[PDB]
Amino acid sequence: KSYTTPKKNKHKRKKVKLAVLKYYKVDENGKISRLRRECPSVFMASHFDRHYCGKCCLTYCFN
RNA sequence: CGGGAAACCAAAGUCUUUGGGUUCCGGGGGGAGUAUGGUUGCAAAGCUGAAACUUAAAGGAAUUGACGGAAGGGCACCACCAGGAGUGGAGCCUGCGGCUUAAUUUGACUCAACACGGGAAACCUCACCCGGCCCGGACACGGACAGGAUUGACAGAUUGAUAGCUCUUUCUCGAUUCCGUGGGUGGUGGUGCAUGGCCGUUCUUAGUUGGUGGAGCGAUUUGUCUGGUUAAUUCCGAUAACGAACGAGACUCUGGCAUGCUAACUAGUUACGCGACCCCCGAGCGGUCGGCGUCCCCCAACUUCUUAGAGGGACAAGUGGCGUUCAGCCACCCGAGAUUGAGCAAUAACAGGUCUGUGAUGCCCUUAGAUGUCCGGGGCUGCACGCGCGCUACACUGACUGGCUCAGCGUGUGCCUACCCUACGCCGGCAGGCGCGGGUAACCCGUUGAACCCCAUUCGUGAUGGGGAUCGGGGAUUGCAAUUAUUCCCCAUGAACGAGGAAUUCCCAGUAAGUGCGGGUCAUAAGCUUGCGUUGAUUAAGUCCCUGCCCUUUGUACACACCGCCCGU
Repeated sequence: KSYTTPKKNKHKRKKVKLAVLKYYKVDENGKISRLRRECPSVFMASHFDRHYCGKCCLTYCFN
């Protein structure tokens, strides 16, 4: 069992959508512009070099 | 008569209902019959004789226990005698302390610990030491709750691991998350000296209470005994006790044997029909005979063996001795001659073990840098040592090799869960492997065709081939992982040990003792333990000599009770 004081941390990588962050662009009515790669089926954009989803979980790794 | 604390007393009586006359003398215990003073004494010493201080009890009689190197009866191989096999001595496997280590986790200490916690731990179990995830933190009190919290997932460094642990941030369950206060659920964390329950032991002997009655003021006592008798406070008796309950015994299971009974293709059948099949396989030309490793349907005969239901049977009954001639004992034809072995088990207890079996639990510890849980690798097994249960031998009644033939309890597959028992054919020396055909079982394993033992060869008193430790190389198995070698096989090294000091345990009949086989632990499996069967004695029919036990009589300055108390430089 874990008996020792030194772990140096243990916490959650807290996530927020409370911040101001645009996922599409502010265009005229009837036309929406996508800043990053997002699918109709909606979060597949590059993280830093890979793609992964929450509702689909299809890992893109060479495109 | 009557006194007295009572043991006792014709005085220790005539004592609160006290007064016959008179002498000496004591006021809690110790310091003390000490110091000093007086006095007698040849000397030893005698007579008279304080206080300071210290202490809560000293002290008498009886009552129950405990105890006795105290007597009287009696029982027990956790006792001895007569013996047998053993331990201690040597190799080793497991438990203990000490040493050691991050940790080598802990309980247990004469029987009543030390092969015990089914404690044979690779992980797991793991409670120990080194690291890493999680909140399975109920609910409510306030916030965060609309650019709306908070899930989590490979980026790449990092970590040990491809734990988005983190760093880093991109995705969602979206108000079930998230932060402080309140309540800790949780815990193999501490106290078995707070407990429950369950066990062990005192204690495997025969002992234990109360109702009414009698005695003592009383604690207590009698009933529970003078005596004989039995395994037994089991009886007959005796009797200021009577009538009853517990323990014993009685009861349950087990072994015996019942040529009688209802029964059996999942048992025997086995006797038979010889309904067939086979070998001249032999006396036998041959049949009948002997055999079958065989083959049958039930329209054979049943139940001796196989199984298990009711039965049945043994009860000091028959006879003879011994006895207060009651309880009973000894011997003998009969036959299971009352006799197999256990289970069960009272009164009062122990600061006997267990909080490490439990959602059984009080209190304390702790609860997020967790004493909760999960994961990784280790450790519980480490070596100058001493210990306690055990297997192996030290050999010739033996070992190596071949033939030979016989057993009984059980056990065995899909369960909240992961693998059972194994015939039979081939491959492989073997350890093992591959198709496979049975079993949830009187069905196939398995007619369980086990071992020492029975009959032959080799070895030749020699550390020899007895012995099988240690070490190297190899070959397979179960598993997420075998290295500090899980097991098993093969070659090979071939040590300690020449029957074991002081001590000490177990046993009296299919018991000791030898050999083998099941169950348990068990994915891998026993040198351990719980059971089964086979081979089969010598030495006893007794005593208190030792360690101990029950009852009675006596003794005590003991009462957490001889592991007691207690005396002086």
